Amino acid sequence: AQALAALLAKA
Amino acid sequence: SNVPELMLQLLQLEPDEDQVRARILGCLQEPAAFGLLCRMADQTFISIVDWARRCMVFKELEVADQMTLLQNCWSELLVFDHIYRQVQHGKEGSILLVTGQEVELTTVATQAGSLLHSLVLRAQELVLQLLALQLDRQEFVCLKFIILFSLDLKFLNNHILVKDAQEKANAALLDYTLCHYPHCGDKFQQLLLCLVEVRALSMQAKEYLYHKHLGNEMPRNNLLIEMLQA
Repeated sequence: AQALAALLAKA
Repeated sequence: SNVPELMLQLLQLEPDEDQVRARILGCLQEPAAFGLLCRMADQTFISIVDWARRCMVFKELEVADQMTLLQNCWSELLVFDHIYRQVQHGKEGSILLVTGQEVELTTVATQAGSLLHSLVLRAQELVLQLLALQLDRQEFVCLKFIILFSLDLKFLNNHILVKDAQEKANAALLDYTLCHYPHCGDKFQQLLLCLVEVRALSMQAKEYLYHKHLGNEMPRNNLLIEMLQA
């Protein structure tokens, strides 16, 4: 996902 | 009295409500009311996740599994969040929002449409139900966990690790329940019923957003809509 893949642990 | 470990830990993993209101309320500043609420929801959803990230066995999992878990229970967590806030709000005349606001049921009775109106009343029936059962934070907290890991094992990569998380939670609730709530009625099984109810609302709530979507009403970068599509 976006908000989950990118937003989950990317930051 | 003696409280299960999983419940104690999980109780430390919970954030400050004021911090939430602070976090959510500040993120807002950057029709009119509708858009705000959508954003408020999205925000409570992100906060619901940092709760997941900081969670116990959930963090030790692979990213491939984390995604799928949340993709499966995002809606129930939200609805349940909205639900428990009412358990602490106590009132029957209005609903309490994550911000701090209050909306009378007369207001939504006249303003909201058939569906939302509907959904909101259904949600309140579940709030009276959970109030009768005398739902506390220990169970409340334990219950969220349980909702997170309530998925078929045939959908995850890390098989065994989850099956342990599930049985852990159910036994923890049964314990705390038969132990601290020795009154008549099987709260463990009774609460589990309230959860299948939540899962029914969740779907209706997903049908509402989807309605909004089709009608092109939702905000553009809306997270919820991003979850609805998968």
